[PDB]
Amino acid sequence: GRVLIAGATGFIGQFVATASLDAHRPTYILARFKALEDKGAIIVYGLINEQEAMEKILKEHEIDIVVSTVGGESILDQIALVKAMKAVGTIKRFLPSEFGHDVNRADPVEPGLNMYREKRRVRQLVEESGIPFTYICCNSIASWPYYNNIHPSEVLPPTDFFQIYGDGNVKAYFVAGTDIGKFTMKTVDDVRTLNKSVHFRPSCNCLNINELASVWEKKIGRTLPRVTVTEDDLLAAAGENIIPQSVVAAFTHDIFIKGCQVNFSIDGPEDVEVTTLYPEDSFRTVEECFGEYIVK
Ligand SMILES: NC(=O)c1ccc[n+]([C@@H]2O[C@H](COP(=O)([O-])OP(=O)(O)OC[C@H]3O[C@@H](n4cnc5c(N)ncnc54)[C@H](OP(=O)(O)O)[C@@H]3O)[C@@H](O)[C@H]2O)c1
Ligand SMILES: Oc1cc(O)c2c(c1)O[C@H](c1ccc(O)c(O)c1)[C@@H](O)C2
Repeated sequence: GRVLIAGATGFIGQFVATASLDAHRPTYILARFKALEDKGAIIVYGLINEQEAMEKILKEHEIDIVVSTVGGESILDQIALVKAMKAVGTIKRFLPSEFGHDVNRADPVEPGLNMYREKRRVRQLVEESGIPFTYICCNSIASWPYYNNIHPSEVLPPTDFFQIYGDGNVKAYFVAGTDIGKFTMKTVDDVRTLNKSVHFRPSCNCLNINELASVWEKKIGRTLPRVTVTEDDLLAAAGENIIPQSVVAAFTHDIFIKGCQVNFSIDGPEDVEVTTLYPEDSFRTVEECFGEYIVK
């Protein structure tokens, strides 16, 4: 079961590539590294928007599983990759660059809406093309959710005051990067994830923004002022159409005002949830992730 990962030097990719190697899977990583190579990765060169070159790669390296983690500005570059997988005809599982919310249920404002249009466009190509697929809807990476930052976990949470979105009482789910990686790779050849959406709903990590603030306060041993950032504030940031800041603002609204991660049931047959798939296999808690920062 050989795995090809596009986007392995990206923020999500690094965790997915590291996890794959840790699980002892043959892992090829597409290059436009050192740590990944020292752990066993085989680097192969190409871009996912070049159909004929991807066909060559999938054929030559006998690739079984393809995982794409390209960024929000490269979503449509996956069109060529899909056409290439359809042509070689041998792919056992494709995971497109999802790694967030359920794009078919959520309804963020613009310019968030348009990234989801692109993601839905890929999904429909995947399915009409007959590629077997798994969609990873892993909710929010465990960070302080800054309203205009695409990689928020790369920044330390606040040490002056908290900007609390709305009432600060809408739940979201937070998952460590290492857990996104680990559980993503368990799904790629699981019979139960074939042609499914996989939702990450770790119940201990279901927290609102106020609760998150208190977890950080308890780490810093000190309280901060809390101020309100309103729905209008966020929609005005979204309305500015500055890419990718306004996109993240759209998503923050969807998450912490409209409650998109938690407002639907996963009880239907096309939806599965990670903790029920992989029981007695604990997620890292937000307390524990925030502990990581407290080593600055
Ligand atoms: N839920 C969350 O908290 C969360 C947060 C972050 C992102 N996400 C989602 O995760 C997914 C990954 O985003 P990201 O932020 O990790 O992206 P990123 O950090 O921008 O990394 C994207 C990776 O894809 C590569 N790539 C882009 N175009 C390529 C192409 N045409 N050919 C081959 N490789 C290419 C890039 O390599 P180069 O550097 O060489 O261009 C880079 O390594 C996105 O769909 C995003 O919506 C979710
Ligand atoms: O569905 C989602 C949910 C999220 O929380 C996020 C998503 C997508 O993607 C966002 C994003 C937007 C533009 C980008 O270029 C990118 O790499 C990531 C990310 O910052 C946070």
